Amino acid sequence: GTILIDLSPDDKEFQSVEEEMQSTVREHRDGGHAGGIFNRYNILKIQKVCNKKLWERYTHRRKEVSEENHNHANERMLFHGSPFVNAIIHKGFDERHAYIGGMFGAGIYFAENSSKSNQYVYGIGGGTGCPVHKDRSCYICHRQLLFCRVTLGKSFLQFSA
Amino acid sequence: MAHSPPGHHSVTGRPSVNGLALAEYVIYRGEQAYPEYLITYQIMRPE
Ligand SMILES: CCN(CC)c1ccc(-c2nc3ccccc3c(=O)[nH]2)cc1
Ligand SMILES: [Zn+2]
Repeated sequence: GTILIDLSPDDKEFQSVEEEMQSTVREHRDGGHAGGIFNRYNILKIQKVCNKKLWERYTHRRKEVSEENHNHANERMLFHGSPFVNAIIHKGFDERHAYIGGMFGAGIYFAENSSKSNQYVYGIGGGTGCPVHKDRSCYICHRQLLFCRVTLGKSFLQFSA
Repeated sequence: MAHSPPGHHSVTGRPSVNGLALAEYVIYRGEQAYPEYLITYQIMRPE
């Protein structure tokens, strides 16, 4: 039951999402190995993901978390890159979308830096790069990221390298 | 998936070496995220 609604580049909502995408690019310690070498993106399209059942699944859990945390969901907007982005928008996030080998255990990972999530578009470590050219720094092929509403609740703070 | 640490709903990975990196986060229940925007893009070659 998912429909995708295109945002116009003239829409304030398009513009604020693009700004979050562009302004959270950083350099990576791998010199661009996983995600490619770039300082900015060419945004081709921004679509709103509309699914009533998946939204109600989200808000139901958000209310459970908020009630366990003095009425504070601690909701953030965060990036997610994955080979399974098209499955996620149709079926919702679940255990099949977890990074099993992540440094904080098997869970679903999100980033404040869009460029961090960009490293996972073609798999862990960028996999073998784009399917057409086998290039982790492909400047031709179209990539997709999700910008997601995420309930953190009470979050365990891990200081890490 | 693993479970959240007892008494918590997520984990925050705070960078402790790279002063320019922003935080990363992990949830252990898929119901705690909604994929609100799908962004299609290219990376741009610097110059
Ligand atoms: C479930 C598919 N999978 C294995 C290819 C996968 C792995 C990692 C990620 C992922 N990891 C991150 C780690 C830190 C910060 C952000 C992300 C992210 O956006 N995706 C997404 C999907
Ligand atoms: Zn390519």
